[PDB]
Amino acid sequence: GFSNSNSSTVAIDHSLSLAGERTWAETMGLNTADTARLNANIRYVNTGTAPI
Amino acid sequence: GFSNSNSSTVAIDHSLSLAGERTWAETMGLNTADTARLNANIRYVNTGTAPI
Repeated sequence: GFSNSNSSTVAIDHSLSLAGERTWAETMGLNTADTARLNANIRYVNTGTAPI
Repeated sequence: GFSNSNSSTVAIDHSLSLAGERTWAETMGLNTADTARLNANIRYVNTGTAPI
């Protein structure tokens, strides 16, 4: 048997898409030369004999 | 044999997608003119004879 065939398919598509996104982000910047700041709590004591 | 034919396919799709993402990032900024800061620890010595 010898069979001959020829087809032609014509198509079309429509589409929707609803994309909802919630993004959480956190960042911690630092400078190695200026990491900390200081503060002293100090008093002055006179154990002498004359005031200054 | 002589066969004609004719088809028509009608289709529809619905879809969901749940995309969860965790992103890690790291950054190191630098300025070539201001790379380093200095600090000296020094003392003063008097080997002389009069005070100053």
